[PDB]
Amino acid sequence: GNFDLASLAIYSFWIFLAGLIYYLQTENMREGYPLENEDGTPAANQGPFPLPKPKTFILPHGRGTLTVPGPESEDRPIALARTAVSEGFPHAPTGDPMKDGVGPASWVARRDLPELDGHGHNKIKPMKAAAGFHVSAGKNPIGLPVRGCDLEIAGKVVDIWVDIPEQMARFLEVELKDGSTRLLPMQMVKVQSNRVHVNALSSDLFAGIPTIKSPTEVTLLEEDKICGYVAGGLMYAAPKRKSV
Amino acid sequence: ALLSFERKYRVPGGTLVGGNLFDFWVGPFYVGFFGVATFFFAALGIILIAWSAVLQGTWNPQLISVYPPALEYGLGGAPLAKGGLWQIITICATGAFVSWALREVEICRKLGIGYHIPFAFAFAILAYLTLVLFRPVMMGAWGYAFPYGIWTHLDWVSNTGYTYGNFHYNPAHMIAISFFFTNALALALHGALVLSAANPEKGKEMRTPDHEDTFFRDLVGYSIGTLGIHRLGLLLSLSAVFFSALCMIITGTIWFDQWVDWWQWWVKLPWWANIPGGING
Amino acid sequence: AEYQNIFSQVQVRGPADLGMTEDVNLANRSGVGPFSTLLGWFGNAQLGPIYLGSLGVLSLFSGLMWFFTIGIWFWYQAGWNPAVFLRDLFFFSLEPPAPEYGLSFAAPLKEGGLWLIASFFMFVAVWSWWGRTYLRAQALGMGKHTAWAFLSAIWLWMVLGFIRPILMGSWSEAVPYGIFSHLDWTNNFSLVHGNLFYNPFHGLSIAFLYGSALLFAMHGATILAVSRFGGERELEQIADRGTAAERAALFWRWTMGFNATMEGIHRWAIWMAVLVTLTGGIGILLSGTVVDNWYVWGQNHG
Ligand code: BCL
Ligand code: BCL
Ligand code: BCL
Ligand SMILES: CC[C@H]1c2cc3[nH]c4c(c3C)C(=O)[C@H](C(=O)OC)c4c3nc(cc4[nH]c(cc(n2)[C@@H]1C)c(C(C)=O)c4C)[C@@H](C)[C@@H]3CCC(=O)OC/C=C(\C)CCC[C@H](C)CCC[C@H](C)CCCC(C)C
Ligand SMILES: CC[C@H]1c2cc3[nH]c4c(c3C)C(=O)[C@H](C(=O)OC)c4c3nc(cc4[nH]c(cc(n2)[C@@H]1C)c(C(C)=O)c4C)[C@@H](C)[C@@H]3CCC(=O)OC/C=C(\C)CCC[C@H](C)CCC[C@H](C)CCCC(C)C
Ligand SMILES: CCCCCCCCCCCCCCCC(=O)OC[C@H](COP(=O)(O)OCC[N+](C)(C)C)OC(=O)CCCC[C@H](Br)[C@@H](Br)CCCCCCCCCCC
Ligand SMILES: CCCCCCCCCCCC[N+](C)(C)[O-]
Ligand SMILES: CCCCCCCCCCCC[N+](C)(C)[O-]
Repeated sequence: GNFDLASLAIYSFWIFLAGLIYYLQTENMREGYPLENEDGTPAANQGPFPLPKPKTFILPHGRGTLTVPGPESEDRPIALARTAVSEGFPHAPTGDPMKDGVGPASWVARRDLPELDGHGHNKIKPMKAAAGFHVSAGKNPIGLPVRGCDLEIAGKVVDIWVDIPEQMARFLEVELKDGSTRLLPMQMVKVQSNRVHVNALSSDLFAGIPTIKSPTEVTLLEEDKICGYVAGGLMYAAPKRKSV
Repeated sequence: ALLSFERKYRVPGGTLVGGNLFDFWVGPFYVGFFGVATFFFAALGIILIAWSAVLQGTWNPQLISVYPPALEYGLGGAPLAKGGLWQIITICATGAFVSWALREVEICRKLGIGYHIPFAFAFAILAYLTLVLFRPVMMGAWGYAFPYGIWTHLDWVSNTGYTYGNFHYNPAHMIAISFFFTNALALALHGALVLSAANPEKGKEMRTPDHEDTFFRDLVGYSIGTLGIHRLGLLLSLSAVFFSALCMIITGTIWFDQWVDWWQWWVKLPWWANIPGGING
Repeated sequence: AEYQNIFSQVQVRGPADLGMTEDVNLANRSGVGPFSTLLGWFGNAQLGPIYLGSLGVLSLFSGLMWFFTIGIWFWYQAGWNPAVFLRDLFFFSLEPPAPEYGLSFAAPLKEGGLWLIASFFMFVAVWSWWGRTYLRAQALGMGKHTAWAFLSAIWLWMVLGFIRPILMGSWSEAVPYGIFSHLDWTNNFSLVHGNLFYNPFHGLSIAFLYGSALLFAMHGATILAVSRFGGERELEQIADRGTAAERAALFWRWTMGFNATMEGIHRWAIWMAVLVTLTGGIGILLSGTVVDNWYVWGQNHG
């Protein structure tokens, strides 16, 4: 230092970068904190960063607001139990982890409404109800039989559910043997020339994919259950996954 | 302690080695077999560095430096005091980084996510390995790798560059620079865009990704979209490192003269080589 | 092989999206351009529409004149011969006035005047484009983060081309318009200032430039890794956290012991990037105005 301008500037920069990191870390604590013990009570050691002052997001289309930080709560039962007498070990599913939605089958209790676009219309629609939408490039999946990782057919593709504002494919709607349908995340299927293959699930697990309560829209809560369930099969359908 | 939403995801399984033997956390950190491997390699690494400090006669971290074996050693081993420590520390480094990548894979499996992170990370490891392993192997000596020291490695960068004139003239290096600057451009833009939608003018409602496409279309006539932009950032930054690896793997090996002179191939193409005027005639 | 979601498998198309209106003057938007199935494998297929008010027309025009002015000089350097123009393209240079002319505008066209003209046009192109980034945000009710972020890049450029030359007392300190010639300028700048590696601001700039690649690799990889739960729909994940946002936090928490939020990762992002050119521009500004030699300075200040 310090009767030199470059020295004053670099010293000042470090002070600023320390404040910036502090600010950035506290901004990143608007969700998930305070830290909890494994029983859900507040942990003793919160760290040296305090919770920031809340901010409020005004949500569009009369959906209200979100104020964070606020009271954290799962708003759903978690079918898991301890496997050790001390902290830091896994928690074993107490039933079927795919049905109970724990582990990599986990879902969050998002709003039970669909995501809306800029004009207040449902963001995701079956292509059949999406005026003017059509497949523009690539193999069209509609009509292909759907194969699970047990190398067995679980059903047939009956539509693509599309993101209207982003003009992209988000799910395949798949008809099962009983005539009902399910949604499969597009990120979890492989469209092949003569089939759609689903590595994550064996055929017998398709029935258990969480259903949507109205056939022409999907809610944020429903997306989370479907995507959770399908992801969970990488781990939990592993015994039925023939080598490939 | 756990995040408010964490418990449901801390289930058994996903490990690559050891079954349940290491399927546990220490505070926030997942361990696993590769957690134990990472600790072992890092720890042995840091202790060897600390010991190299002793042999150097300093404990200052702006001064501590571990140099590789001198070029006379070729690709054999060197005494600990004189390059040996560097060689074992490089093995520990490699073991730590790869162990860290594989631990990341175990974490992905437990969480049911894609493997894109450890895959991205593997480009950094490869860049490191180019400089300390592939390039030295291909040039015939460990002496060509960089020393491990905060400033001494910067000297290596400068001395290595000026060995080939102004290193700017490395064409793979120009591409790499371009991806780095473009990646930083995409990062500013992406952060600013999402925050501008999440944080609108005072009193107004959060904007929508439709607002994010509109902003960019109004502005430059194109929007890559929200899946697009994350694909882009991943491509830009991985491409930056790939070309970095490339620009060095070729320097000292296929090209070793002054980089400016490489551009003569274009200038001397026969259809214009002899046409007078210009800078080169 | 698991689908990795780097390229799309099926593209869908619908009616051209003409975008949100909010307060935007619609008279100034074009119609949509063509759709590119090629782009569509990676991002959106739709090209256009673009907004072109008077500030846009000014900025493009000015930007084109800047490109006209350098181009005319190049063609002249090439003796008007397209063979030579292509041959020597990277060697041509539009160079600023000599030291003798200081900060005056009195230099001949072939020897400074054209460089000033070009720099004039560029200055108008950039600043009005800056204003455009603010004004387009405003019309859609959005925050001004983009214009603030763009301002950090403008900073480094302003320092290199305008502020530092002015403080040094001559235009000859500014950067020439040329591919090779500007690389040479950069090298020479470091040599003559005692090696920029000893400039702490230059080091910081590198930390942020590398860190930007680190960060966007982390982030883009993370979002793609959780795209099977709708991860890229970040605004709604901000408004209503989903299992995408929770798995992404927890990947990082379990790996390195701390994590971000869906909004907050964008604050780390905007800052990591912007600090590239903030610190970078400080480093350059101080060079030759206050520190002639960074090695020397380094020996007396740490
Ligand atoms: C006088 C010097 C020469 C020159 C000589 C060289 C030389 C020599 C090299 C470069 C390299 C590069 N140069 Mg050059 N270069 C010059 C001018 C420039 C300019 C400029 C504006 O002028 C720029 C922007 C660049 C840009 C670059 C990049 C393209 C590339 C560096 C990134 C990289 O390799 O990442 C790759 C990333 C890594 C290697 C990081 C690896 C990280 C590992 C895996 C993780 C470590 C974990 C750590 C130990 C953990 C710590 C503990 C925790 C933090 C708790 N050069 C001048 C002309 N340049 C380098 C390159 O391409 O290398 C391959 C290189 O070797
Ligand atoms: C990539 C091309 C060249 C090179 C060229 C340059 C140039 C040029 C510069 C640096 C700079 C840095 N480099 Mg180097 N560097 C190289 C390879 C490496 C490797 C490696 C294991 O391969 C490491 C760990 C580093 C580490 C570093 C940091 C000391 C410093 C800031 C970087 C940064 O923020 O990056 C981005 C990463 C982050 C923001 C994440 C945090 C990373 C932290 C800071 C790493 C701490 C490293 C620690 C001190 C090393 C010891 C590990 C311990 C024993 C556990 N470099 C290769 C040889 N590097 C700058 C500097 O200021 O040097 C003095 C600088 O100007
Ligand atoms: C031999 C060369 C010297 C050296 C000399 C210099 C000089 C001189 C400078 C740098 C600077 C930088 N160097 Mg160095 N550098 C060296 C060695 C290195 C090494 C290395 C591995 O060895 C690395 C990684 C770097 C890296 C860096 C960067 C961190 C930094 C530039 C950031 C940036 O985004 O700029 C790019 C961003 C811009 C230039 C902003 C531009 C914004 C404007 C508004 C865009 C206008 C566009 C116009 C309209 C045309 C667009 C047309 C479109 C198609 C529409 N240097 C050696 C020591 N370096 C810069 C800096 O900040 O230093 C402190 C700088 O000035
Ligand atoms: C490929 C694109 C870019 C990228 C991506 C990237 N890096 C990553 C990842 C990804 C995707 C991770 O997932 C991983 C991570 O956890 O990040 C938080 C990581 C990572 N990138 C890191 C650093 C880093 N990345 C860099 C670069 C890049 N990373 C690219 C630009 C750089 C530089 C210099 O540019 C650095 C310094 C770490 C924060 C983290 C990896 C952490 C890790 O491997 O931990 C295990 C090892 C240890 C805890 C210590 C090892 C100790 C050694 C045995 C001794 C030290 C030897 C070393 C060679 C000495 C170096 C001295 C220096 C002065 C030269
Ligand atoms: C913060 C650090 C980084 C950063 C950030 C950043 N840059 C930015 C921004 C931000 C936040 C913007 O908002 C702004 C932007 O618009 O991005 C899309 C910008 C920008 N960064 C740019 C470039 C850029 N940034 C760089 C660097 C960086 N930018 C840093 C790494 C670099 C380098 C050198 O690394 C470059 C080259 C521009 C793309 C854009 C600013 C545009 C601008 O100022 O334009 C003025 C010039 C013109 C308008 C000329 C237009 C010429 C066209 C090609 C003509 C097209 C018309 C057609 C050919 C003819 C039609 C008529 C016919 C009859 C002739
Ligand atoms: C970031 C800026 C980069 C440099 C700045 C310039 C970038 C934009 C360049 C602008 C070029 C536009 C060309 C002229 C515009 C034009 O006339 O388009 C016409 C046509 C037809 O419509 P009309 O003429 O019929 O509309 C007339 C109005 N009405 C119908 C109301 C009467 O419309 C179009 O084709 C618009 C399509 C423009 C697409 C532009 Br060129 C996109 Br593809 C450029 C993409 C470049 C990406 C930007 C680089 C950004 C880099 C960092 C991250 C962004
Ligand atoms: C580039 C440097 C980034 C390092 C940021 C350091 C943040 C450490 C955060 C630790 C806090 C974790 N905790 C206890 C709040 O959960
Ligand atoms: C691949 C990177 C380093 C490989 C090093 C190969 C040689 C082993 C180092 C041991 C040197 C010490 N000693 C006494 C055994 O020679």
